[PDB]
Amino acid sequence: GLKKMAQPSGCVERCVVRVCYGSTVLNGVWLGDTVTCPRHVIAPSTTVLIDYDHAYSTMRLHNFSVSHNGVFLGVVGVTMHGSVLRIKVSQSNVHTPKHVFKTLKPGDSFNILACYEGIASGVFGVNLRTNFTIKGSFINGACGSPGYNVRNDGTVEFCYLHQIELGSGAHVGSDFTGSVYGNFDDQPSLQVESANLMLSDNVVAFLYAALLNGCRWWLCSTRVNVDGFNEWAMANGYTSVSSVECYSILAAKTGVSVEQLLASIQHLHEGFGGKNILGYSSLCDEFTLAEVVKQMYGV
Amino acid sequence: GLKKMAQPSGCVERCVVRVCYGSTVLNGVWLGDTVTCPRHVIAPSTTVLIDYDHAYSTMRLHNFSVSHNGVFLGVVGVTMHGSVLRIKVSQSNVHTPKHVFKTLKPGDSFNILACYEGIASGVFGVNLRTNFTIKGSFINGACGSPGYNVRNDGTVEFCYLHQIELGSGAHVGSDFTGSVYGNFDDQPSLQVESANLMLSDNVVAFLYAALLNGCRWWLCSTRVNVDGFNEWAMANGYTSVSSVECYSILAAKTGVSVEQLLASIQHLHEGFGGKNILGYSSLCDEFTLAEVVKQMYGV
Repeated sequence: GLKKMAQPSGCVERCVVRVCYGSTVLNGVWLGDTVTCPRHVIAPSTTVLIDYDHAYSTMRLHNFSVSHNGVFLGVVGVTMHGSVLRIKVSQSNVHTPKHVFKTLKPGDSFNILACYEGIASGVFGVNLRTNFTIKGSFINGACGSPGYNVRNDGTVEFCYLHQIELGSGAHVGSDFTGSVYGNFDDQPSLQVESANLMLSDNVVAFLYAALLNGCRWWLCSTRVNVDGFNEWAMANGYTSVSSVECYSILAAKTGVSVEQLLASIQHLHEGFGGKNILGYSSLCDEFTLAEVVKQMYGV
Repeated sequence: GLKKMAQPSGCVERCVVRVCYGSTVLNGVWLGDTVTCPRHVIAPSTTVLIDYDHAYSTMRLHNFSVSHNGVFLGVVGVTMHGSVLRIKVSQSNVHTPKHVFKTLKPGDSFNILACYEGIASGVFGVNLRTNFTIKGSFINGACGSPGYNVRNDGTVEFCYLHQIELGSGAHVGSDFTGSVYGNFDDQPSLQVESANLMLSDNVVAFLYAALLNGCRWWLCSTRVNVDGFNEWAMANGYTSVSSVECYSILAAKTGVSVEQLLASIQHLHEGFGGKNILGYSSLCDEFTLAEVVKQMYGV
């Protein structure tokens, strides 16, 4: 059985703080003696385009309020890096987990801790889509909500800070270096993301999951090679498939080659009409290979 | 935007323990000086039916091993209550959150912290279905994984301890008093759950979410009142609708009455052919009213 789940949030909850500048309130991430937050916190209230360079040049440190669970931290310095601020504070977070920073690539799964006024309210797993947006759930004040992964050694990978919701409802964030994923503008605008592709690697992972639940009515007997599929993928709204050698685990447990699943993707590209696969009426690119392996085997 | 989320898990992570008796390992929840865990931990290794009363009478405290984060706790006494043990340990959990114990009813949403060897690995929201089972994702060792809700005042409601997976893959748990949801037996058996009913309260919330996102191709101008809908629901695999006024905030914002959505459910009960509602191709009962209002308005 396949369920989208998040990794536990306790160690990240202990890093979320409330960052306020003037009347503007959002979330920051407190690691060591640095709070990273979206630079939107220093935006003037206006309907015109925001000049962040000018806002930064006119920034006053005393207008900041940074607090963790009601207790205020003293701000020592602030620098701007891309779309984020690094706020130096006089107190290091004693609960800072063993961590790294990691930039996501499309198809990567990670966890969002949705926060408001510095307090986590929900946690959920997401996938970074090919247009570099995620399908999250955020309302006003969620800016700065962190995204993370936890490695097997317990190292927390900090990979996302929520920035904006697009007119389509899709969500845009930055990494901890300040780069906005997909280079969207980190302010109100009419920008429209390009259309998503189906993440073929994940469709392949999903079909392997159905094979392990005895769901194989859709199993094609033919195989297509990667080059053939990738040519078909470009013409039909799918990404290229990365490699065959990753899925040996499920190839050796089914025992179906990925080329058989690639052929099956071509046959199942239109509707199932009207059957289902693991309850889905169309192909699902929600789950990665790592997720499927962890959920069926714990490895 | 609707995303199934879990409430943050950190306060519950600090209560999860590894409980071992002999070779059998599962999870427990340490509150104050008490660990609650499924009684399966004292089950003898055998294929024939387990006599828990006999296993309890032959129990020796020194066969227990209880640890939090690998730190072992001393077992002082044990009592059996239905399908759980209450293990008294020789020190109190300093991180015990303000809490209560609450028995769930069908239709209630709650959060699962999926744990293995006393260590949380995933967190997800679920609904208790009408057949008293949940659709989780668990592999071997998840027994004792806790279910919880966090009230607005921050009180944790402990409501579920994972017990068994039925042959169908459906998941069965107990409350913290030891009563198994749905009266299932807490040992391997051929038992089968009753048919799952569509949770009508959640479907109405879902349709309101669709309307608030501008998806209304499906909206019926017919009205069916609660009594008539509940009759129809008996004949069509749906629960009764519990009330109408609960939705008034959504009824006001959309201009659409609950009775219109009830008629819409009767219209959409077969299928959408082949349109979608918020991406779903059949009626969705995954989201409660409370979830929809919280995720769209913060209330």
